[PDB]
Amino acid sequence: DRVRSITLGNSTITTQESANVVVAYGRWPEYLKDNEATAEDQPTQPDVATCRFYTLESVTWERDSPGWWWKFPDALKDMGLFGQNMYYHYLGRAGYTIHVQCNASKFHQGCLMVVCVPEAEMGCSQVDGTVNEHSLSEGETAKKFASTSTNGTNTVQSIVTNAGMGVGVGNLTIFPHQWINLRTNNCATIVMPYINNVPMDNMFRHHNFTLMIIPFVPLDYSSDSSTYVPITVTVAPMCAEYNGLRLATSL
Amino acid sequence: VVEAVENAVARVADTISSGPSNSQAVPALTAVETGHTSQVTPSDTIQTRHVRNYHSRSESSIENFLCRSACVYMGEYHTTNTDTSKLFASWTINARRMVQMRRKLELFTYVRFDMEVTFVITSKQDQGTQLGQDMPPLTHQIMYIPPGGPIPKSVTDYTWQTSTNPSIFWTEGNAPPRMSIPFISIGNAYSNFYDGWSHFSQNGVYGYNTLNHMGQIYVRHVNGSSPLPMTSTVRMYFKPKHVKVWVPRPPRLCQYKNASTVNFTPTNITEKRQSINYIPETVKP
Amino acid sequence: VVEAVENAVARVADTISSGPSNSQAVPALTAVETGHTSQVTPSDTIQTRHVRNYHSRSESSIENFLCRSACVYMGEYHTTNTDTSKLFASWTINARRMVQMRRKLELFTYVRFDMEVTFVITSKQDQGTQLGQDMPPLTHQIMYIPPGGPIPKSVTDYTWQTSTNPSIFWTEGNAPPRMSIPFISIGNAYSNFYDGWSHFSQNGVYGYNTLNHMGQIYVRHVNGSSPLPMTSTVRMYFKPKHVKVWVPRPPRLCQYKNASTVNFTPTNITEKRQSINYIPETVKP
Amino acid sequence: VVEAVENAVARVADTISSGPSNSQAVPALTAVETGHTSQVTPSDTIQTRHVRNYHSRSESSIENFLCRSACVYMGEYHTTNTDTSKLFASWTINARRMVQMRRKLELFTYVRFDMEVTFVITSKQDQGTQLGQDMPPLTHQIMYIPPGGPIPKSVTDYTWQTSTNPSIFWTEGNAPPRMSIPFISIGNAYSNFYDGWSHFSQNGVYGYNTLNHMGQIYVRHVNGSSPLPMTSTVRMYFKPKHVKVWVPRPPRLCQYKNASTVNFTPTNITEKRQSINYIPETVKP
Amino acid sequence: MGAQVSTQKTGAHIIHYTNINYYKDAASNSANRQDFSQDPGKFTEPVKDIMVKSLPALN
Amino acid sequence: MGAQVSTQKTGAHIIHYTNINYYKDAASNSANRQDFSQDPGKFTEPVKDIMVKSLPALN
Amino acid sequence: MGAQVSTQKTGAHIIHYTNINYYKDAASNSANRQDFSQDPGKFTEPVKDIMVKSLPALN
Amino acid sequence: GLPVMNTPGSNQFLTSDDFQSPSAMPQFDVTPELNIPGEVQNLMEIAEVDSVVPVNNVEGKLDTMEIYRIPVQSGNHQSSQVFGFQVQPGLDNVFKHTLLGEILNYYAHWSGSIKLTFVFCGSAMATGKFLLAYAPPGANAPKSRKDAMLGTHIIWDVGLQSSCVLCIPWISQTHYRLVQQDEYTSAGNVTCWYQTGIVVPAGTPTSCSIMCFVSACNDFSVRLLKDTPFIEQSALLQ
Amino acid sequence: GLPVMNTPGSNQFLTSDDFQSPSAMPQFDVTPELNIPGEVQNLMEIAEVDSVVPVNNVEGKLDTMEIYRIPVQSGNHQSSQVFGFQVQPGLDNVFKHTLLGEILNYYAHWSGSIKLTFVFCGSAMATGKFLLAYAPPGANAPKSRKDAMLGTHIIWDVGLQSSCVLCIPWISQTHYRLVQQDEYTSAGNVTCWYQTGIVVPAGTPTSCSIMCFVSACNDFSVRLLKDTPFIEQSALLQ
Amino acid sequence: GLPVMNTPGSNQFLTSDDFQSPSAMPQFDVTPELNIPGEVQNLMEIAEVDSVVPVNNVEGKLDTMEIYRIPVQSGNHQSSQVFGFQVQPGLDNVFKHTLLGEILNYYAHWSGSIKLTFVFCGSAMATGKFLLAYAPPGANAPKSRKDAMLGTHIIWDVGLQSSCVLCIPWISQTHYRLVQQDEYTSAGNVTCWYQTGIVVPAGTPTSCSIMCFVSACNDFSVRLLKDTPFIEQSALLQ
Repeated sequence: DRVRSITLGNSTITTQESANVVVAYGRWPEYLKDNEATAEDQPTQPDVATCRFYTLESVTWERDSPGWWWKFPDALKDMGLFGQNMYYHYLGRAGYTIHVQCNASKFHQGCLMVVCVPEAEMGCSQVDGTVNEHSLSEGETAKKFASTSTNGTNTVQSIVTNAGMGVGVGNLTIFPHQWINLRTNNCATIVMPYINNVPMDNMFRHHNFTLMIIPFVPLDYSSDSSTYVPITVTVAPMCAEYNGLRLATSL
Repeated sequence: VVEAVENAVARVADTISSGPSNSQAVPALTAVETGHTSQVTPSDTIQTRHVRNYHSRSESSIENFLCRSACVYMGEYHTTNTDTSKLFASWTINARRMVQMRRKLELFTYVRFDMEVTFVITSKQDQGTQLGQDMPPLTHQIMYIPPGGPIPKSVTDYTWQTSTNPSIFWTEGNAPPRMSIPFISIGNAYSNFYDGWSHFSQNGVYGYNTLNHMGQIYVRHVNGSSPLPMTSTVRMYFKPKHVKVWVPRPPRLCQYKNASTVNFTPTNITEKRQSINYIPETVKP
Repeated sequence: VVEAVENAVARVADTISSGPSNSQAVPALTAVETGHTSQVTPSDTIQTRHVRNYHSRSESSIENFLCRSACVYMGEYHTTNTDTSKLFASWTINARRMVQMRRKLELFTYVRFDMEVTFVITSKQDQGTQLGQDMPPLTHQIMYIPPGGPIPKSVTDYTWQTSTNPSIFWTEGNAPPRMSIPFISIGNAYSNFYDGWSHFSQNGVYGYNTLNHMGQIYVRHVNGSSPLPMTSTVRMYFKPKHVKVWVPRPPRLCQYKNASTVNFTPTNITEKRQSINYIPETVKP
Repeated sequence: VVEAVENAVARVADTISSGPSNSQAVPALTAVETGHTSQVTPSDTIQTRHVRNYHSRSESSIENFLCRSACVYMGEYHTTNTDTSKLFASWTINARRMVQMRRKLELFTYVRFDMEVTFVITSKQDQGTQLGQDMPPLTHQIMYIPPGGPIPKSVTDYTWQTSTNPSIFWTEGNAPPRMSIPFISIGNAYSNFYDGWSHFSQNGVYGYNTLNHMGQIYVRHVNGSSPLPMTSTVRMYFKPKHVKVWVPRPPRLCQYKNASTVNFTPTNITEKRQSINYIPETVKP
Repeated sequence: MGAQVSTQKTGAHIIHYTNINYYKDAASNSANRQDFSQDPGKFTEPVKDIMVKSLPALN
Repeated sequence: MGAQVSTQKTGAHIIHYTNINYYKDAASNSANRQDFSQDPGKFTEPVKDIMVKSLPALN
Repeated sequence: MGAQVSTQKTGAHIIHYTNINYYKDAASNSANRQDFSQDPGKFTEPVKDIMVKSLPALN
Repeated sequence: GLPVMNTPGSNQFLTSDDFQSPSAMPQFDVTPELNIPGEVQNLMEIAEVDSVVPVNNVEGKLDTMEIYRIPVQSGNHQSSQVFGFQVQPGLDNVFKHTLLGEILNYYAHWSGSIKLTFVFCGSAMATGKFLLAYAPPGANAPKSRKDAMLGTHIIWDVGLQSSCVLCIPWISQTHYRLVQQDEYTSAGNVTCWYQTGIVVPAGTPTSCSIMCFVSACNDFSVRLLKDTPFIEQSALLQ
Repeated sequence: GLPVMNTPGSNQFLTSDDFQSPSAMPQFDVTPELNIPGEVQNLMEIAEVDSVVPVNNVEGKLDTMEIYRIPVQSGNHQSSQVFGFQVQPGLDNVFKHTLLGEILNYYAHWSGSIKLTFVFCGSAMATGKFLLAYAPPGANAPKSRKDAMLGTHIIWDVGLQSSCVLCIPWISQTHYRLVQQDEYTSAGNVTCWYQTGIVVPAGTPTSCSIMCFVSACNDFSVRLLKDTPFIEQSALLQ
Repeated sequence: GLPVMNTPGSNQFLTSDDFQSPSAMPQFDVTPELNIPGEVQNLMEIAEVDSVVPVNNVEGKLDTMEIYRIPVQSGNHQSSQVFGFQVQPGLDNVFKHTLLGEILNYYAHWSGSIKLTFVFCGSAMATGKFLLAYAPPGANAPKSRKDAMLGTHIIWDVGLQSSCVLCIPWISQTHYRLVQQDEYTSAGNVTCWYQTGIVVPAGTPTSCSIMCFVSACNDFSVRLLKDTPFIEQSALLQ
């Protein structure tokens, strides 16, 4: 009951200590139907060159770590043919499978929350100011939450308790989420469908959802146990569609 | 007796599942020269999953779009003055002086509906050096005069007998007055635009004022009192219902100039940006 | 003809009777790591009697929760001044300036509905040394201008012709004006949060102001009068109906700062107490 | 489609005809010690005629008893001052400050319903030596803030963006604003009385304020104007609907003291008369 | 079109009306003024053993 | 008594209401908010010969 | 005449009303206050494999 | 015309009325409805979702994650109480800003049962058992495990399943309680004690923490809508 | 008479109410209805009609027809990008004054798919192929054809049929987006590149232009009515 | 659009109207309904419950329990009257603050029969018989037992059953009487006299007391709602 296998394209993930799988709102990803479309040209569907697991770079979970976030898309814009299909079209559409891995021994302890937040609009550390995109995202590198109130210009207000959105961090369980409790499991898996108020959208302009990893119980260990404990993310697009082919944009 | 009436809910189309293709069907190739708009969906150009869509187009129907109250006129009148024409308010009926409702109505060429009319009346004291008096509640009269009826000359004119004209009497501190009006036009539908003249020699009056002719409104104080002067303001609100509209038009781009014409000052198509390729970067550390 | 429409009442679940147990079923042992919330009732952990529950969840449905009127804007305008821009009021339409309705709406990501709009207008006299005059009832005009229409420059501008814009005319002392608006958005549902930009280079304008674009409101006095100056205040009230909402969110904890952004000052999670065991004693002689 | 809905009329009982009697049945002898109230009618003690009674208990049902609007709050706010906290009004939501509605609600222990909310806003001129100016219509904003949201510090604070809070914008001279609210409580029914504490050590806060926690209301002028100062007053009206109540209580005898407690001053049971036999004589020539 | 027709409140010794619901939430509907049920025995006769009213209360 | 009963606007994933008409003129009735028909082909496809959308537009 | 008759909100332990629509647009109708559906499993049980609640969650 | 007579209530603006009104945009054609995931039909669907409770709300910790952790450790600490708080789901500082609390503060009356889930977040080699107890109103809060064992309680054994649920059942003399709870509608208290203690082998951290989640059962309901006291402004444009 | 009790909301004026009211003209006989062509029943019927997009909105061209033309030419220009813009159908200057944009600015929420049609208006002897690409939010906009080819795209071949449709499908985490789009509800970008280049014979003009039309699909819808910010006045009689 | 005409009553706020209104919280999910004991459906259910009448409301006793007791004793006291009062269930000081009186003061019109129950609270060895009489309006109140015996009366014998019911039947020329009773809608009077006297053995207290309860019958009803004159304030926050 704890072993699982997931195959997509030419990639496969195995796990021996999984809890279950979260399907965001009971809805699996699927293609756009004819009585819900507005764009008229025939779309392209690569179907194995884009729908496969891509791995980002890892972060180091330390004894005093506030947490991390990524923005999707724009974290996969340099990933193979998914990124190339993003650069040549005006409209795109895709669901995702997210898989977070972190293993440790039976003498370690700690607890992480893994949550996906749709339309996570963030605020600036200067209240009479506006944010820029570098402070929101660094591609495949993670942004870091902070330990206290932040200051200075152009940075995002990132104290963990408010999640940078002006809410209580303990209520983020309203979104699709799982937990990694080091004594129970070593991986989390979330299946996210396409969620928007329009049927397709431009993938450079709009961040569809933010992935947050926040430790509630810090990492602890004793005399000569291993000190280096990394966390790794792996994401696979599903039912990917593109419309509006023209010359390649340049950021 | 009870009668059950059924209401059909209307939702948008579902998207169907679609797979790879290699054939001679070219749904994405068209020709706009025909005047035809392409009926292509995402499932004709990409691979899609099946989605059951439950969204409804209920708030974009014409009735829900137009059935709200909007201000169309505001006016002032006194209880005591030295002009005797500022003791009552009067105006000709139309919907062309407040730009919001009138731009909303001008999305169509012809319209037909009944109306619900509401009035909001407020009073205030005129700035004098000596204040202090108790005044009884004020009463106001509103009279509608269809074209051809006699016109009041003062606030004591015999014409406020209102024997055949419909009037409203109201006193302050109560709910706002309200009444409904049917579709009153000598034509089969109202006309928002008229590209014609009034005289057969192709001159005279041009445009909208040729066709409306729907009477006037007069408002006065009934007390005839107040050694210390007061001032009232009346506001009128329209709300159309049981609507039908024909021949849609492009929305007004330029700002309005007056209530009679469609006159305008040339305006741009939009505001500018840096270059035809400019992109705002928002993913930065 | 009469049509009978049936209404299904929806009550909460009854609790069933339960007795002692000694087995391998462990309803109280779970694992929150899965993202699943336990569906256990009191009858799984203690001994219970049978109760027939008649309570209904009728006042917590979305429609009954959101279908009330709330103030969204207040503004002032004069009959006489030396500025000519203070003779009329104007503003851009949204629901972000009054914190109660806007916090209530932001419990969800997307919303779709029709609207009922009401206006409450009041007038008053400006403080002058010499008072005393009788003023006739005041009339007010409200005009809605959709994006692209011409903008008034004064209170005598031609644009108050309101040929195609919808307007309301109203006079003080009557019921407040009211009208209904359908669901007007170029998207399939309204958006309360937008984590994106306006320019394809990921810069420009961030967040909510990119997507709303729903026009403006202009309000003036119609009388054009009053040697002694007066001042009016207008208040606008929204009421949504025929509602649908998607993707719930955690409620706003920090206080709002401005109408454009989600900017905030860091706030605590709650207030303190003495210690993790502190109990207030209330049974004392 | 039409659906016929049937309404059962409910009238009081008829009195039946009765004649002389001599038996062992003793309907008039009872015992109040049991806690039981006697179900005897006139036909059990005297001789009666047959009467067909058509009276109905329709106006004493709970819904018709409670479904009327009552004032629950009144407050003031200025357009210009030297305090910057008197430029807007704010208060915590409850129904405990006006004694009529609150005594009516306290006939029961628990209540559950939806609400209809109405606002009545009026303005006036502040007493100055020099009067005389024309002011444009005033606009007002009402914002509801649920617990945890950011709090405005001034009338120009960013928090009036009202991105997620619901707000109402209104202008004077229109109908009063109105909106409906569903049943919003973390419990299964509202609680009018709470004989308990907030801290587990039986101390802290006692009584009603432990359980309500339903947010705040903020109101301001939108114009940001008026070199001559004005003053507005806002009044709020509640109307419950779709009601259910439980556990009736004896009506309040003593006068209320404050909005937090049930504190009282000892009062008499009634007023006096001359003696236990006193009769007023009314048949005199 | 989802219309309800029901009888009006009259006297004793043409009489029905029509309603349409306009909004998506039931908290927007008007009040339920025409439901008249009663159950007084809950407060006036809350005893375990039944009392006949022609018989003595005790003995 | 001439009562109309029809369904209310709800969501998806007791619900009807009653109306009576009080006045002699139909201009006094409330708005018709529950009629949802469409005919877009009048504006988007106003051509004499039918166009299949999988076939070329010309030739 | 297109009248809808439906039941009123009452208690538990003559009761219907009539509605007529007066306007041509459905956005003019009154709110839908009498629709009470629920689907909580969308937020509380969004898992791929079913969990019985008398069985252990794991193993 | 037809003779009529106006009744009281004419020309008033009640903010919770339900009438028809004319449309300002006749025959407007709305955008078709799309089937977006995650549609909400009742506010009680949100209150049935677990959210984390800030049990450790003492001075110096109101803005750190330490506000969410309950501390436990190994050794002889049986005489020490683990935690305790009152049952006031919309009034107490412990419950007022959670999902359930935030929903209740829009209402005046509530009723139903309440679920508390506890999760142990120590090492895989630590063992222990705890006693979780709920006492009804009428007495002071218990001062020892012997007093607390007399009310409604459960004994939690830490093992492969990490979570244990304490269900607080609706025991009240009235059908509804006030959200603004007073002494008349009090609901009781909850306390935790060591049933045996925590035992660990060598090479493991001694201190551990527990977390607590709150949610509502399927017999829960609220009524009497009101405005919330958590949001406020001092002027427009906020 | 009958006993009654007034509730909150009495004697208020709500501008979106729906009630009955007495007629000021009893038994008035209206003009018969005529069957005029072109009746509109929903505002979504207007938004499904194509309208021309002003893609070239740069300084000096805001009041000329040049604002509608996209320039292309022959020769080696593969490294140059043709055009690019954000997907903000009611916010961006590129889309806000079109038919679809004008309808959306009366509403707060939108949802559905969007159609963009491109027409080549060169000589009959010119040949070429283009790549039209849409990228979802999450990254910066592509800077080369290799990056753009990784998203949703189509390759347009110029021939006897003059028009090609790029359909932007609804890919979003929420059911609706805001008309006033922020960073949370962003939707992505569109870009165009030379797939091969333009080839012409002698005797033909070298430069050509492309035009772009926008419209909505059959799954599109809007909600939450509001006033538009495009029209305004400073006094009555305007 | 559709032609319409506004009638009188437009834009007014009537505090007893019944309209529809838009929701400020679309699709809010309410807490489920719980089955709490003791649900009330009509105010007449409360008025059918007995409550104690303060018959002895004379100077010096308005704040003691002595206000509820009617005194009786042994010996020759036949010429003395026991008690007497008018039948004004919402007006007289004797009835105005009881349950029935408190409910009636919210209304203007009442109709129906009224039950008075009398309980003897002496020793088990005391015996006696009383005459309870109701006289209709039209004459002055009786001054002796011979006059009182001519109206509607009952003879109460004290024994193992402790309680006797005098039922006042509805005898009126109009269908309803005013709650604020005047001379036109008067209802009569009630008086009590010794039929034989009280007899006790040695060793028993001589003085005894009687108590009186009031309630409404099953043909009772009220109408014409109004505000009550028993509650008042001089400023807000009370």
